[PDB]
Amino acid sequence: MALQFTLNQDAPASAAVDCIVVGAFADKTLSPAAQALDSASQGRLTALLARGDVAGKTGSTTLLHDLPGVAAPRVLVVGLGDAGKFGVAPYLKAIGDATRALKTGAVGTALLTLTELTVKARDAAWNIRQAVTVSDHAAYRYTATLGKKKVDETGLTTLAIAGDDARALAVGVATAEGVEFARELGNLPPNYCTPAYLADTAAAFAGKFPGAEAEILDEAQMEALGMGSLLSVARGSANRPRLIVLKWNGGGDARPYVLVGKGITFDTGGVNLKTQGGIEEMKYDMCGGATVIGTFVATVKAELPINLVVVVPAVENAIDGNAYRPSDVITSMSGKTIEVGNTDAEGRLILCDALTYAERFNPEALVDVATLTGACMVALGHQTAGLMSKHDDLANELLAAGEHVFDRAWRLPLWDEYQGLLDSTFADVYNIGGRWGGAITAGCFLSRFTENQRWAHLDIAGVASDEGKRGMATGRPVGLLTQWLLDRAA
Amino acid sequence: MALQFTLNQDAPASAAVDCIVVGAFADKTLSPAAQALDSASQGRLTALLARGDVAGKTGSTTLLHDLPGVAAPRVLVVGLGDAGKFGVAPYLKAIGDATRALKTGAVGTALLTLTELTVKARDAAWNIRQAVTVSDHAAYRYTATLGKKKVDETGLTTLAIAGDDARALAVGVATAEGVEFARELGNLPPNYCTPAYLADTAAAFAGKFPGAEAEILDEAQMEALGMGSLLSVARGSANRPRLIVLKWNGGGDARPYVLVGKGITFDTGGVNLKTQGGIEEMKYDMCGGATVIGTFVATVKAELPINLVVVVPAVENAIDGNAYRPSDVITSMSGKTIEVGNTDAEGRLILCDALTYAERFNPEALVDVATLTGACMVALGHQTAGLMSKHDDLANELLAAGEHVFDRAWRLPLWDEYQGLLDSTFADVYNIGGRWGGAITAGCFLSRFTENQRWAHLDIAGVASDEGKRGMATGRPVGLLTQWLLDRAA
Amino acid sequence: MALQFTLNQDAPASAAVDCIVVGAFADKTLSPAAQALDSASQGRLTALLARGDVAGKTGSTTLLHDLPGVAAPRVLVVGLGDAGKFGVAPYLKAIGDATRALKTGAVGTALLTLTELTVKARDAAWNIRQAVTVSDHAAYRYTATLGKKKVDETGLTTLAIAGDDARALAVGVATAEGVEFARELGNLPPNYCTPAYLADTAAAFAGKFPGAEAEILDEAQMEALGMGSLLSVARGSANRPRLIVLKWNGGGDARPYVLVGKGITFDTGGVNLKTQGGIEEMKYDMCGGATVIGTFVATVKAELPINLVVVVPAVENAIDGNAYRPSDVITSMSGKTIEVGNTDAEGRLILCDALTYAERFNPEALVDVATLTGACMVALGHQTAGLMSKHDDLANELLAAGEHVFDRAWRLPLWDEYQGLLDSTFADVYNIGGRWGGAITAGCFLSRFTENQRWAHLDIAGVASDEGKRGMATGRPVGLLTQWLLDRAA
Amino acid sequence: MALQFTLNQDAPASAAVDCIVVGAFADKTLSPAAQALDSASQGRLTALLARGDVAGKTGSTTLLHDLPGVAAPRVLVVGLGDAGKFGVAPYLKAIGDATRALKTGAVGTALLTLTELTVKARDAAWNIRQAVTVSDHAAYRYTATLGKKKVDETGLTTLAIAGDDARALAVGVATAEGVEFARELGNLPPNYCTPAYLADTAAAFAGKFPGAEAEILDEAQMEALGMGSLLSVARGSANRPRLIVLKWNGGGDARPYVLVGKGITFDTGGVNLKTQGGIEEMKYDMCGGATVIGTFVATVKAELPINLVVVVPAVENAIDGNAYRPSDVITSMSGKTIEVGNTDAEGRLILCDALTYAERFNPEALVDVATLTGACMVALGHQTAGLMSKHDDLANELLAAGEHVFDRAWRLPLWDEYQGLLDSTFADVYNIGGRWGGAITAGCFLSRFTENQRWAHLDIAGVASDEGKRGMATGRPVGLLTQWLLDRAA
Ligand SMILES: [Ca+2]
Ligand SMILES: [Zn+2]
Ligand SMILES: [Zn+2]
Ligand SMILES: [Zn+2]
Ligand SMILES: [Zn+2]
Ligand SMILES: [Zn+2]
Ligand SMILES: [Zn+2]
Ligand SMILES: [Zn+2]
Ligand SMILES: [Zn+2]
Repeated sequence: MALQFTLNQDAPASAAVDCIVVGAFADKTLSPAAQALDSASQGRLTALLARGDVAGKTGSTTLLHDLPGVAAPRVLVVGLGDAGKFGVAPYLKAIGDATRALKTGAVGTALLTLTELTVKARDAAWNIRQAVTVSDHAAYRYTATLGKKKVDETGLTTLAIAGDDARALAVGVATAEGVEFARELGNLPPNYCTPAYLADTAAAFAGKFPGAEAEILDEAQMEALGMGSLLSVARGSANRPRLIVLKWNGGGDARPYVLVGKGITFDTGGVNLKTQGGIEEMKYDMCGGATVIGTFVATVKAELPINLVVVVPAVENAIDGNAYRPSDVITSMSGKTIEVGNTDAEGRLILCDALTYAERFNPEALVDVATLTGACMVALGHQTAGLMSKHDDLANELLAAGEHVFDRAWRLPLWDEYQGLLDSTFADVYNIGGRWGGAITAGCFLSRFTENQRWAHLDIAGVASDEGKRGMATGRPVGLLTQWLLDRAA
Repeated sequence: MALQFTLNQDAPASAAVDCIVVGAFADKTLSPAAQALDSASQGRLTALLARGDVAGKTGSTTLLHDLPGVAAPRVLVVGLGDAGKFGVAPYLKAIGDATRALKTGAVGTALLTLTELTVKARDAAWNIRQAVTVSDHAAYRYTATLGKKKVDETGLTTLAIAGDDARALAVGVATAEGVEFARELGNLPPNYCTPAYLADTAAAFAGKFPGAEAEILDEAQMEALGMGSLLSVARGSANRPRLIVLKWNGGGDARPYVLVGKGITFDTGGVNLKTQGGIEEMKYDMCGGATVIGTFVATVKAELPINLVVVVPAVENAIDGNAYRPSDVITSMSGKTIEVGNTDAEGRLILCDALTYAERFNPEALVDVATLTGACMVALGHQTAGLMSKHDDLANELLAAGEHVFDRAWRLPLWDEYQGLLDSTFADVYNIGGRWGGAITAGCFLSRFTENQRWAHLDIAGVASDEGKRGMATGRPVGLLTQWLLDRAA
Repeated sequence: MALQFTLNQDAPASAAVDCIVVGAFADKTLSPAAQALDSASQGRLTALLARGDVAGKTGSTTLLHDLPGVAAPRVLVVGLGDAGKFGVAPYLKAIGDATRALKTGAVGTALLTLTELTVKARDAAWNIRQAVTVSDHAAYRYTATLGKKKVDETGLTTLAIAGDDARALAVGVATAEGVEFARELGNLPPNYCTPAYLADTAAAFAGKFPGAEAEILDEAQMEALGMGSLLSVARGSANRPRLIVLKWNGGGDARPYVLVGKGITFDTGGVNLKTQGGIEEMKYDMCGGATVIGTFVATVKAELPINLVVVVPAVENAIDGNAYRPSDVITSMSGKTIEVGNTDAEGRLILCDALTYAERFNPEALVDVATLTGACMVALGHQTAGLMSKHDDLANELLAAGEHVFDRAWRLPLWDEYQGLLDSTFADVYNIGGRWGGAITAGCFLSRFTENQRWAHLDIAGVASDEGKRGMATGRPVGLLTQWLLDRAA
Repeated sequence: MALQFTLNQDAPASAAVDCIVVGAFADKTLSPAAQALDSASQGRLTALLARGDVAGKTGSTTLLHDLPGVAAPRVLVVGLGDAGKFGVAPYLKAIGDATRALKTGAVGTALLTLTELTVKARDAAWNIRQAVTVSDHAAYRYTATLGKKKVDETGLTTLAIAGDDARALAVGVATAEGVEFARELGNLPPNYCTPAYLADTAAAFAGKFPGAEAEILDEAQMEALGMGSLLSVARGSANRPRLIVLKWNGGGDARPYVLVGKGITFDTGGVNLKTQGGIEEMKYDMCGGATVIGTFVATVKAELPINLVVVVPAVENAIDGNAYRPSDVITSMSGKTIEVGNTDAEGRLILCDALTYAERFNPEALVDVATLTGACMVALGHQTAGLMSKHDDLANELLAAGEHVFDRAWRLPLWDEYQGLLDSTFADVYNIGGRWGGAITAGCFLSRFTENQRWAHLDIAGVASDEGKRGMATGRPVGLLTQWLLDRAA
């Protein structure tokens, strides 16, 4: 992991760490712990606020050396913005600002005092869990496939969190591990993160934890199950597919929560080749997979007293002399025939089969997570995931979770009047809907396969990764899904 | 108006009209009026139902000639689908079917008995209102700019509506007149429907009704008001702009409802010329204007007890040697400067000045209606309007209205984390937000100008007209808007 | 005219000119005049044929200096190909070869003996006519808008044509003057060849010849005639339009032949701007006009005994703040309204009013000539003009003409089952028919306006000019057209 | 100017300013002034260096508060990189870093000691000049067309520069004023920076300085001079063109240096409209003009002993119903006719007339500066200007200048075997050379007009501005140009 975390009950002026992180608002008001430091230093902070050397606005950090009265030789004061605007987002931002300021340089250990602040509509435990997740996220560094490049080794390695809720720290660490796991898999280049590598990785995790389990299916096994839709998409690739099935037995004999994630390890588009631009971003097209796996890792580490099953169709969509074609009609596991209007709308073609397969687990709730559509990105941007369901209660449960940890989704409708967009002359249903309403129509396609299920669909195409060669997997929506499971476990 | 309407309370078998319109369900059960006719004819309908000659599935009709016992020489039986699934949609589809079946041919007068059928969660008044709007909508024929083309003379002219609520009929007739007005304006070629013409049509209507009032501004007048954003869009075109302001004073003393409709009479895209297809559909880019004007017409003819102001900026966005250019920084009426990233995002540039304008009226609710974004089409389809607001109560008022009359909208978020996409180095604000979230950031742009207002935004790009050379303006969202105002008048 | 012509009946060996032009075939056999020269030189040609110095294959020439016995200091021997395969094409290619070989250099005067060669299915008159047109065509040099560029002064100025039909020479010379006129007009940059200039050039020619007459209309005059389709195209451009009407009264009392030529002097595409390449070739979009004017010139100079009217709508199709826009509905002269699906299908919109106009002349045959469609190029290539008509007899008259002079056309059907592609909801007719059949539906469009007429349409888009920055106007189809009129005068 | 400058010779520890700026290297060694401060503070810096709190790697800074012994309450230590690798680039990056670090916040006055550091192959004068230009460059904030947007008030206003060459400071300050002028002009939106405005700004500057002179020509005047190429570009736009001619007579009797800057104030591409992206960056297409004007400002304020003439054709290239069209043949001032292959290759068409114009001044060197070609960007990047000339000595003068001040250029060949690419059938010259060699053939085009001249061409398309909505005009190549003129004044 990027950082290690402890809890800490010291007086801020006595803490034996390389640096104390405190806060100041835009009107120059000091966070409580900042006040303790101001006292110990006999008004040195107030003197610097007065002089305008310590800024309180959003994004400001100021690093001060050897305040008198303070055991730690450093104090970082982070701006918290306008006090009357303080809440969830300023708090998360403030915490990320602190870590980004300490990421490189002389500070190995710091004390995060910001957890003491009231965040409206949130408790002390939440303040701790978010301290861990946000600061761990901000310290992430990818190195798996550097060869000769040396990276910087200095800076923050351990963060002491002001507080004493051990359980909250533990759930925050477990979450951060899930997040990191998902971002590593997302980030790995497609020639390393193949379907085989993803299944092995997930299995080697399962196998270290008493009560976690993995079952990996291969193409022969999937053929025997009738997963013909999934197999059409996979056929072109020299990298052969896997069905990754992960179980956590924390809920005794209760029915399980079932997550189904799209694990297209790379998407060329197939014969409908991606020629418009951004084909390089397509290692992120397994983030639904990475993300439900990350959630499994968090759930298992936090020992959540629930039953969780995670299903990930791990498939590569390659162009090839034996690749499926547009206008092909393929037989899904459910027996429905699908007409492939476009081979690059193949996520839903591996998901439909996994969702059918998941019926065997008798899900309490069934939620698929997928980088499905450019349409959703047009609809909601990188900011927010698309959510679709025919069950209001489930939809609201997932919305509430996203809102709670600020990893937001927004519902889109599955109105009947959208359904005829998927009409076909040659098969039961057409896999695409036309120029308009594509996020919704992909959802409608999925829903053909989930009629007897309490089901929801997260389109995560915008939230899962950033654009450009410097962009990374964000780890979203591991935040939302882990919180959803915490809610189910409470 | 394409049809005449009357209420009619005659017994079905005695009605003296050219055709009686009755219903049958997919399971062979007959509407009450169908029964009366069956019984008057001593089981002829039941006989034709058995043999299979009268279908009751959705979208089917049967024209029967000279049933013994029935004064009307014809009976039209409309299929109602599974009695199980009856409700809003099947009801409306049936009215439309009935009119389509009679539109051309021997029938002039017909009695519509279908209003008798119970629609779950809708009253008798709604059955009547909807019977008039859907019939009239289906009867529409465009003729304004045909020349030598002989058009079809036969068919439905008068529809008697079974029932006995004269206020319901009057309101339906008022709404349908509004819808028709909006559709005629949207349908007219842009060489006829210039900004000047759109201003005259509306003023002329306003001048015929006591309590209604019109004021038309020209460019000198808008110059004097400082509407520099609006005038920048307008500059390149030979068809000079107008500001159309309509007032209805049916609410005495009360703060008014204010509708602001986008009246781009044609959109070349300007210097950012539309080169990628669809340019020929930009005669519908004034449908924002067409439909708030329609709603005005409906409010006036229905004599609703409210104050209603309707502001329509009317501008043609033309490419020319004096066209505003991308990277220009234009001064809006509010004094905010706008960097023009793209001349084709010009709707919002005429609305933002109209919105500032509209503030003079101290509105109870401020609602803009615009064919704003391709993004909203990708998001919501032709099916559903995009709705945006910072006031939940106002948003819910509009959603419930559209939902009542099946002229639907869906909310999209206006969260802060989207605002940054509108940053500018050379002006207060950039007029476009980049590739993703296009409908939202357009909504965000508008919000810069309505911060003090109880305001909502309706992106009507998908909903306002149909694609291709035979698609016409829909009249949407006059239905939503008028039902919204009816709720305020209740 | 680039060359001077005379008939010449001198014996080859005595002709006092700078070069005698003779033929040899691929099998070494000599043209009759070649023989005379061989014999005058006591077997020098035969000696140079044996050694292989005189090739007789297609496209080869040999310049020989000072053959004993021959008054002319030079002999040019042109290759004629296999005597087996001799005919129209090899004959013409040989004349062209001879001129190309002499175009630059020491030769001023030459005797062309090649006219002696028998061309299967062609008379001696055709050999002579063709010797003048092909030579002159090959001699053309464009100079009008060069400035500082020094041009090459040496080379052929005068061609003596072996033979003794003075009417044949006079007709060839007349045709070549017409061809040259058409090529100069087509070649001129569109800033020089505006509609105004094209009108003046033609009027000026008409005014020099008794029995010839010109009338030029301006926009007020066309306004008054109701040519609202034509004027809609014209509106956007600063170079104001003209209607050029030329009359030749060589047929006394008879109904006239009427040619209608498309005179688009430049085509930006208008609001439907040409963005996809080739815009720089739209100076050739008046070649319809150039070539009917050429044919006029030929008819007059040849003094053909027929009445000939030539109508040229002259319009620049410009993009501007007052340009007609797509979806406009414009009123044509015939009273039919036209929906403008695309401003770049504007040729037919100027022709359709010119065609209605032309009805006043009560024509014997009404033929339009236009660079109408890319579709026709895809259909027929640069090689061959598209021909369309509802009158077989007229179609055959034009095919036979083009076939006689190797200026070829090919018929395309105008069947009814194509007419539906031009439907419109907002007007009597839509101006474009969609993706397929583009040349046909353009032909169909025009036919709406010529129903009472013995009419044909010639799409000359491929045939009228050559691609790329050194390709020029061909002069085609002046050859076809003039031969057609010669047949009517016979 | 964004900052005030003074020389300052105070001992570092006694300087009464808000912040002293010192350097440390990646290996922990301290700049001389850093040492003085360390020593005044009895080893505080050395202590903070050991603990790792003061980084010396490239791009790092550290703000230290109230070091005992130092009058200034703050010390900023700037990282200098490996002492091994120190030189031009690390020196400049360090000055920029220092200003960026102080731009916003509590510091108003600071002493820049960094000028003390030896830069291999550069004198003390260059250290000072560069300290002023890089600091001022980094301090720039654009504000001209902000409206309601509140901007950040705190931060650096005055920079004291350690050292004692007042001529060096004065020249730096002069250059920075020129750079700023050029950047303001480039940055201004094209609706403010019209050709008229650009002419007034320059004339107004010229009129404030004795020995400086401005003359502005309008279209009638350019008409009279026969600048028909320039005026063809200009025709379509409502913003009428200007010829700006600035003279500085600091060299008495001598032949002048003449700079010709391309002043396209916006470029739509014209009829060859920019449809393929980037159109919004064409406000930078007058940077050729902006930067020769900047250089003028620098030459005048620095009072260089040379004659300097600066000619700027100022033209907006607009699409309109009177826009020149592709295939037009236009008559240049030199009398050469030009075939317009593409209206978007219009820069060279305004320069070629300005160049002919410029011949009146009998120049010692004639240098054009233009944002000419995308080709040059493909060739050289944003990093480096394309340089072209037929005179090696002049080329070397400019390369050495750019190399001295790190405002770099690179030569591209103007060989004859490239000239043929500009052939034309309809004019003396074609204005574009096809797909390859685009920067070279543009250079070749210009050369047709400067054959009698000691002339060079600088393609500044990559170098003049930064990409995207927050990229600004760089000011480049004012640095190169001014250093070039300094070398001529030496
Ligand atoms: Ca104009
Ligand atoms: Zn795909
Ligand atoms: Zn995919
Ligand atoms: Zn637009
Ligand atoms: Zn618009
Ligand atoms: Zn065209
Ligand atoms: Zn044309
Ligand atoms: Zn250009
Ligand atoms: Zn340019």
